[PDB]
Amino acid sequence: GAMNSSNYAELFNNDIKLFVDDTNVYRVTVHKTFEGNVATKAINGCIFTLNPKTGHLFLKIIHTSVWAGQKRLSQLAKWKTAEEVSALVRSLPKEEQPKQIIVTRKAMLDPLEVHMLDFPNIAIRPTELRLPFSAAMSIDKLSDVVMKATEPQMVLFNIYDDWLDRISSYTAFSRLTLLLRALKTNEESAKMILLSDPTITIKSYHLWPSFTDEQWITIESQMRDLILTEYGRKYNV
Amino acid sequence: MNTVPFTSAPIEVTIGIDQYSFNVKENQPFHGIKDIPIGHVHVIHFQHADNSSMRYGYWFDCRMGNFYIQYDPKDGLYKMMEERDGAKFENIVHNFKERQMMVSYPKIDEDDTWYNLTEFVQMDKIRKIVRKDENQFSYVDSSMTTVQENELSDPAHSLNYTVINFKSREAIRPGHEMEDFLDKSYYLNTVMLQGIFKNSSNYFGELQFAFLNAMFFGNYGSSLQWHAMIELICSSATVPKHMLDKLDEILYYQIKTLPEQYSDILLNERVWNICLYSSFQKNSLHNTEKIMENKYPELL
Repeated sequence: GAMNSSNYAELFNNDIKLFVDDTNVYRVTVHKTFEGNVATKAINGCIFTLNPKTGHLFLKIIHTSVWAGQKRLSQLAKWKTAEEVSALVRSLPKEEQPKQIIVTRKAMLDPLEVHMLDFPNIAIRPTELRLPFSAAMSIDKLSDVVMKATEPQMVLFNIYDDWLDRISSYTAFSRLTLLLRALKTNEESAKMILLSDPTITIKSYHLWPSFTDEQWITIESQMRDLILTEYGRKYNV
Repeated sequence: MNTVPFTSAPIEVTIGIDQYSFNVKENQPFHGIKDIPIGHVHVIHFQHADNSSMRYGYWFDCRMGNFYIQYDPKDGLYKMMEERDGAKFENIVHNFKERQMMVSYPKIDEDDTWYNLTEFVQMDKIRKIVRKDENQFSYVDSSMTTVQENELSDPAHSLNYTVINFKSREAIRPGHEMEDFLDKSYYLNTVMLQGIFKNSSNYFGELQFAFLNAMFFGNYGSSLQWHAMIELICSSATVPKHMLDKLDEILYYQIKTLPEQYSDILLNERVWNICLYSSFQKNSLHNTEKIMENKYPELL
């Protein structure tokens, strides 16, 4: 069934599972043509496939050349996502294949179901959570590797850096979703908060700064305040 | 013209023959149906006045034998049987007519309804869906489940319709995942028509039989099967022109014949809205679309 607030701790048990977010798979700019009509230009995108227990991220970069000569690209994007997710599962040893795949958007169920027909014991699930994984391209290192790619490419990351040496999966995922929620609501402020202190650097093999435990507390409070402020502004509350 | 005599009518029951039906009172002297048109399948069905649940009945073809009805007080229902003694059977039929205790199959001569609902239904195919090979007629009732339903418990009593499943390996070629799921032509034409049904007439026959079982017995898995086979054609970009035109006639008479008050359970909103308005074949069901709008504009 669907994933929600009730069955949220299931994400951190020992059944292997992946989230798939397709929001950044087909990305365009919209512009005016010489004759004043509107046209789109595609830029590189990515599939965001994440194991929330371990932090392992399988960033499949989607090169604009995929779209060349194709129609109904937003529909195609769903099938290409499902094609690539299926190929990733096939590539993994049996004992690493997930028991569930949770798609962040319901329009992905049928394409993935059809591509996973060879895996009848892998359950494809929607979710009722409003996960902020579209803000993945607000993480500077991920956006950079997507935009520089010249061919289809899978890049692997741990999205939790080394946090799990000191905190549980549950807490790690809560930090990740808070950070991404803030980046989504006000990218400029979110990023200011993270980088203001130039003495706190990002390791070459990490995505986020090397905050101490106490600095993470101050950061997390600052991101909560950002999110609440933007809400009152959005709704006049 | 043929006759299906009844030994007696011990219990109050509504008797249908094809689309016609009669009320018969407990121990009323009712003794059969005569003038039944040779050349088509037929169905004689029952609903006891005391249990408006379990509609049940028998598919038969009079060319295949002499058949009659007899109430069983142990099993509590009217049973179809075969009389092998030809002479003994004409003897019973002639005496009952002489006494005029039989209703005449009430066909209006202008009416092709029954022909149109049964054009492709052949008794031989029925008996493969309802396997019970010691009888030449087939029993069906309100509660019988299909083979596909069972998979998701007693198989002797199953409706062995052809299983259609849009999210199966059968339906989807590896490497044509998106193509085949959006355009079911390969499933319709290669897998089902050429592969399993051999030709469109056997396909249409199962479709019509599924519809009739849903209409006459409220058989829910039959309704599912009828809608599935409709959706499979409508969801295919490449359909023989002869099938599309025959399909529009088939569905027209099915929609025309349905009881108005049952449109809520027997008609699946998504399937029809998709077939008539979204599908590849939206523009190919002009009569079916016209009757649907003028009769059930709500469902749409």
